[PDB]
Amino acid sequence: KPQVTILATGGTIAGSGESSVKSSYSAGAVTVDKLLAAVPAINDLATIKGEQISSIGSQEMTGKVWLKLAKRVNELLAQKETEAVIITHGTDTMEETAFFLNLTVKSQKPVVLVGAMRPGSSMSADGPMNLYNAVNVAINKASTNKGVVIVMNDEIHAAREATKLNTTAVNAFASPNTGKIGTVYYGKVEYFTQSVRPHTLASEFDISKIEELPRVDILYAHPDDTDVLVNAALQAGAKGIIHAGMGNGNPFPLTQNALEKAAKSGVVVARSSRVGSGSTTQEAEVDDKKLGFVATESLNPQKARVLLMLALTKTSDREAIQKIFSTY
Amino acid sequence: KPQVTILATGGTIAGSGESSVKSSYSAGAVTVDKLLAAVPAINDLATIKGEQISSIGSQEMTGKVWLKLAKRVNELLAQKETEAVIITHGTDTMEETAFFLNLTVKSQKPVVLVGAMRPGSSMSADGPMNLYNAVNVAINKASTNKGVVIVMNDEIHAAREATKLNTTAVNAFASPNTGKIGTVYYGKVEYFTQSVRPHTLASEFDISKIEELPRVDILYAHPDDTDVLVNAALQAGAKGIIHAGMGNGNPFPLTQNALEKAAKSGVVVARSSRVGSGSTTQEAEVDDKKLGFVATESLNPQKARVLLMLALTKTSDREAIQKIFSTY
Amino acid sequence: KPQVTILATGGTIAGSGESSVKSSYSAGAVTVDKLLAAVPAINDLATIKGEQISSIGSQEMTGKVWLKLAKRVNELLAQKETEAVIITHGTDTMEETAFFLNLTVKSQKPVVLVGAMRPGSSMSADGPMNLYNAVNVAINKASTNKGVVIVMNDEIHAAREATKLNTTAVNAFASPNTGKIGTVYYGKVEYFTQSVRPHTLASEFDISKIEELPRVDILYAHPDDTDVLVNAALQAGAKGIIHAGMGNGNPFPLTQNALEKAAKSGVVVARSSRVGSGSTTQEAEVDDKKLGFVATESLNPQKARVLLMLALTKTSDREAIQKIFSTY
Amino acid sequence: KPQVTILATGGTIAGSGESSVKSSYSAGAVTVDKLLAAVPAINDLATIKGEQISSIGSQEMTGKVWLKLAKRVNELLAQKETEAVIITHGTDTMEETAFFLNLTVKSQKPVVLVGAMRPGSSMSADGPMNLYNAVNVAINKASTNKGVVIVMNDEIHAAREATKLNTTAVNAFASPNTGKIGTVYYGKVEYFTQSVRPHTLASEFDISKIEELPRVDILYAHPDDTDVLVNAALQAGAKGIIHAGMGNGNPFPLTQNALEKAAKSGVVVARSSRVGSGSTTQEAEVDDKKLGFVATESLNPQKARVLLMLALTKTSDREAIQKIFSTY
Ligand SMILES: N[C@@H](CC(=O)O)C(=O)O
Ligand SMILES: N[C@@H](CC(=O)O)C(=O)O
Ligand SMILES: N[C@@H](CC(=O)O)C(=O)O
Ligand SMILES: N[C@@H](CC(=O)O)C(=O)O
Repeated sequence: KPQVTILATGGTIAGSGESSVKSSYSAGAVTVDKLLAAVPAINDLATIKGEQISSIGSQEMTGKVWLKLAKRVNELLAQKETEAVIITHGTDTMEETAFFLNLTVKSQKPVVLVGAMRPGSSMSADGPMNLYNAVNVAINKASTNKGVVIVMNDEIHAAREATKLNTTAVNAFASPNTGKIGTVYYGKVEYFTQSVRPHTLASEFDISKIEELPRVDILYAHPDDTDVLVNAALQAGAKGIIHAGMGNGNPFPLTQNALEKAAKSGVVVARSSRVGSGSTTQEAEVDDKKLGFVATESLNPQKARVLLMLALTKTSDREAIQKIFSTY
Repeated sequence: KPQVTILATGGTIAGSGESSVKSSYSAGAVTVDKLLAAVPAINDLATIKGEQISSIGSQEMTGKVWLKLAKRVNELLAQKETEAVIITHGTDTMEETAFFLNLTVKSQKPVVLVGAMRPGSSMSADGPMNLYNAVNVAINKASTNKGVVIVMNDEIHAAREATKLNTTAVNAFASPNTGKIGTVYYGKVEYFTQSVRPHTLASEFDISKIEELPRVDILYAHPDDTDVLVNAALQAGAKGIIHAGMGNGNPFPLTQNALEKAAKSGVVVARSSRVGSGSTTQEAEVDDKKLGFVATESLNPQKARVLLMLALTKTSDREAIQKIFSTY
Repeated sequence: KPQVTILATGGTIAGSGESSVKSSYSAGAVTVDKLLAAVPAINDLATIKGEQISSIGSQEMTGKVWLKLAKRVNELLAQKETEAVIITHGTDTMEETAFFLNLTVKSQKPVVLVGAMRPGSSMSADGPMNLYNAVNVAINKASTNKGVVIVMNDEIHAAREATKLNTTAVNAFASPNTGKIGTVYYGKVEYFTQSVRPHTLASEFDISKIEELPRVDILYAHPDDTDVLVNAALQAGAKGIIHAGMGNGNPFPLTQNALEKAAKSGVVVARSSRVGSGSTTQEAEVDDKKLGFVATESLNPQKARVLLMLALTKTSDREAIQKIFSTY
Repeated sequence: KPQVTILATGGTIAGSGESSVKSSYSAGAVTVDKLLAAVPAINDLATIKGEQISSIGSQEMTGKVWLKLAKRVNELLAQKETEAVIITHGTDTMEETAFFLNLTVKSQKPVVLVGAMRPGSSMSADGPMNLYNAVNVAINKASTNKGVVIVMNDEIHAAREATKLNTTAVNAFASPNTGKIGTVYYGKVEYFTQSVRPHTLASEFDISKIEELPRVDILYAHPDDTDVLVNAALQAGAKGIIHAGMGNGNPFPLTQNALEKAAKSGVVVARSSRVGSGSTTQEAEVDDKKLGFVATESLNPQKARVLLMLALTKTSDREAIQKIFSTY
């Protein structure tokens, strides 16, 4: 039987509420051991080792825990005996952790993130099936070299493309610019596409000696916008700013002016969008070259932040960072 | 023939680029008169009066223009001769303008917002058809008392529900929590649903004597989040803050602490979500009553901002504002 | 406590498989009584009476069972003590039964259909939450006069608009031409829109004296299509044919010829589409008036069949049936 | 400049209506030469040769034309000078043609299918931009070995996954089980994923010596279904039947009995679904091995028909055909 390690971080999958029919609960309340005992059929599939990396709601995730988790995954997958890793994780920021790992894990062995939109104490809790299916994906031969994936609601999503697109639904995960790469239905795994953007072994990023990640803020654009948040981010030592712009990455004028100043001072300014999907494109209404900005293209603000944080471990050059957004 | 007024504000619909096959352009470059001449068939449908309210990209919209526009629409619709108003507008913040008008226009006569994702100079420009269809919706008997609507890509969307969900696509408008209320296909108008949330005549808000709207900022949540933007918004005189939270409206703990302080100081803190769709609910992981926050429920951050701005014209009470978010 | 009757028909909600982690199962295997005992919290909400109408997979539904079910619902809702009815039903044809009831139930009291995409024996079975939520929708004051609704996956869908759009997903139900009318999240019910198309009390149809429904066949269009299936449907006594056409209701020429003959012989031919969404429109590429056909507009083939079956209980006139498709 | 051949077959892209503001038109009314002259900017990109293969609405497509087209594409791509082929085609059955070519074209050079939902005579006609973008995709270096693609509405869809999902919308194309593999925005081409199912050079099918394809019918399932259409298809010499079943490929019992007889007589019976998306799976409610049926898995009925037609050129064995549906 293949050997897999499950790394637990917390989340609603390890969550608990007082009533099976009320929505109120606490995430990251249940230990890995207790979680794995709820789904005994996984032991028929693999030899499982569990480990507790953290016990938090993913809304409390930090770069420190990301670094810890990436180093540990890399350690585990370097072992001959370990065929894959599964990470149990809150859904709120699962897309950030997955995207981070997709660019920092140096292996072609599967890494699967899995969560739940309902706590295990809930009626019709989704976690048990999601976990069963994640183990099936982790051990499947076709899961090699697919990059880091999210397995939720019978779907396999590529880390670069995945996002949580709804606040409460069990089907909240989507890949709005592509779609899922595969399915897993009562454990039966099928892939239909793969990412052609570089990941994992092909990624230039390496965090093995990094203790702290660069600071990157995200700003939310709107009419009658301001300059005070740009200024506050600068004052707090931001090395990069993601601007979640109106439509195709458009800023309000006051804000644009403040961002132009930030970019002159050596803070990388990257244009994304608040809309939800599509590319924040070059050569539309904003002259990025003149203003000193990067266009994030087909990402979203929160994943663009992760990519910019990694870019900043190597460079702050505008062109070099544009190339990184145009590659990964 | 019915008489309709077209109020122009600018946008890509009145936009212009150097090449029909390149994506670069300037919004709000074409006058209303020139715009109406591109689509002569509208004169077969109605007697059209055009009026220039502004000439800007909608990313430059301000409350001052919203107020000017709302007062002018109310004036026009009070006239016996005027059957409807159409507003030509940039797509980037069309949803904010429409939502604002939906709560401030005191008439049951149709108000239709229309724009274009491609400028009129482009190959396969969408503006002409969108405008033709908007005039048909404006004059349709079933359009009465539907509230303010957006007409884009052969669809009719309710202002409360509509959002721009894609950066570039002609089909970027959606109503992710409901769906379109009707269709318009080569001028043929059909409605299938209507909003059951109060709007227009049934709205408690009145801006007739308002010259400036309260300041409301929006913050974008993520892992390793900060308190400095909350603090900067407070220091700039924010009367309300929309927090675009992780998943179902969840803040990072440092940020939560700063928001709790903001709310004690008398600044209304309203929880929305960065995810895109769904309700930011009460009684999930965040104890809104204990912390002093409002849950925005089934809105998004930019529309929640508009509602909170209107609410703040008369109250900063947490419970009264919750009731407003739970009603409109 | 409000009194509600649950009418069980079978389906995967009342289904059973040998293993909680295998996809294989039998629908309609579990009695109503056993089903209701799996979700004891419903008794806190209402006084429940259960009844067994049938015990089948919805793929075995027949017009006979529809008639039985509609007469029984009408009987129950005529009682002063009965506040609503819930029907437990297979998901495969739930949209047909719901649409049928939406046009034959003569009450404004709620009628809620509910099912499950996973049997109750499955890990992470959806039925229990779906049922809990359906009871909440049934007793909610705002559910009056909404027409017949489907409650699945925390969503409330209008019967006219709902369809099963995926083979296996718990979120398989959608309303592709509108969207859901409301939500129900751990029992909390909210409506955002309502249908403006006539239903229930406003429907002209009455099945109280009908023992058998007219025969209507559905044909699937494609390139290199044939005339032999039209001819076979005619020979078997079809009173109507739904043609699920290519794109916007387009037939292949051989088939068109056979359909033209059918329509001359007095068999109503109604044009729908195989695509999934949108209106099958008048005055596009097919000259319906010349050929003797009806355009089904914004329905799908299977719901168009139900509507045509009901239309045929009153008339076979082409114009009158066009008007019915243009109204309901 | 790269040399490309444009093969015209007809469709709404080569369509014409009497009015730019009315929906009525005739497809396949405009010659290739006239079509290419509407979009002169394509001559800046490539050296274009046009060729008229047919002049029809795609609803009139036949296997004879498919064969003619496939042989001609293979001929053209065998030429050293020809870098790609673009096929202008009606949208109604573009997905069938693309899928067929995806299994029969023995080259890695790009083949792009393109159409339009509005005729060139219409206001805001989509054809010009779609064609411009198709030429850019055809000449892009990353388009090699992606298989046959559909380019519509700024999107690039894999032939195996694409379908027309709406009757009238310019954005009617989708890939509901995956999503688009790339984008093309004012000619700028980007790929994000690729199919991992075998196509083109890797396909086992060869039609070079085929003059006529096997007959395969499609049936549309519903409640109170019949056996007469199965019987009529058998009597007309069907070699295969696609059954568009209820939910996850479920037949009505009378129909099932007739299909079981068809399969005993040596006619291949393949189970698909009427629902629109998802896999019609093995080992759910239907025992395919016992009954003698194939499960079509993640296709739809019209594409399953194409695959079964190709399969039938060499085998009618149930297990061999299952393996084909489970591979391609
Ligand atoms: N707040 C939770 C939500 C979930 O897991 O569904 C988390 O992200 O940890
Ligand atoms: N920036 C433009 C975008 C558009 O109209 O499509 C505007 O909103 O004015
Ligand atoms: N075949 C089942 C499927 C389900 O209920 O999910 C039925 O419709 O009865
Ligand atoms: N009936 C037309 C529809 C279109 O091209 O849009 C065709 O498929 O040829």
